[PDB]
Amino acid sequence: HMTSPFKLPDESPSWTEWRLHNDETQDNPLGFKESWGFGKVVFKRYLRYDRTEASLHRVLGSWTGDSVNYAASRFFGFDQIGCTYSIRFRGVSITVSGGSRTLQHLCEMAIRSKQELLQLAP
Amino acid sequence: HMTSPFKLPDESPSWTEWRLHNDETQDNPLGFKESWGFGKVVFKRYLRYDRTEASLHRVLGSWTGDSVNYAASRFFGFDQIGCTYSIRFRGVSITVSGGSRTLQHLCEMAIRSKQELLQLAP
RNA sequence: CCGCCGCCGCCGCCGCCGCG
RNA sequence: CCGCCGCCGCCGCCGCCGCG
Repeated sequence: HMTSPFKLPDESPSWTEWRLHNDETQDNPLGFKESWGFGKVVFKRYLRYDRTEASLHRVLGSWTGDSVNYAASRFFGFDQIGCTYSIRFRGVSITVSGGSRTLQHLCEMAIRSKQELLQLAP
Repeated sequence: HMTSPFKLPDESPSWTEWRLHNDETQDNPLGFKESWGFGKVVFKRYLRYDRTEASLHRVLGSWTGDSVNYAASRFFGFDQIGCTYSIRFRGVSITVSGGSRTLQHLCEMAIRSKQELLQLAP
């Protein structure tokens, strides 16, 4: 059991939920997808998000610089490894990537990117 | 001559400039690299940037939503095409990508990303 | 970390596929 | 646009290469 960078569990919808949602509403998805990759290993989350302030606060807590550092440092060696954060919401994907020496900075840009994309004007 | 999305010309350093700069100083590069891709076509810029407010203002002008739309629309067909903005500065790369229907939104996230990365704390 | 070359592994986008 | 499958083309990151 690899140690995840995430602090909240996955919330991917079932096929039937997604169909039901589709019938009743995408610029109004159930939520967004995000991932963190360290070398060859990728951890992924689908998280529900409804464009409210409470919901934004909840999903911004899915990972921290500390949680990312803990998970990522399991994979660090003599060489630097590639680290990548990606997020997709409403047709737009943002990826923030670089080497493990730069991880703190990557996390700073990743969290700013997530915040901006989740708040992008309707 | 394809029409560029950029409003400022490329400023890539020569091999000798870069060596000279290296001898006299990277978290202090000569500048940053950015690119816009529409389907198979990629336009690139190296731009000098010295972490001042005047310099930030100058390089934020290298493209606009209008200039991107003009260049990109040359390539639009019945299907949507993939559009991608990338920027690299001080070891961190950000890419903002999606389909041509979402281009306006891509440009909004791209310009916010560029601003944040170019201002990321020393 | 200026440009280019190819080689490795991973990732993202677009379009398509055919399953659940 | 939930998950998965492969197919297309482009892109980004890490490491390596060998030129300028």
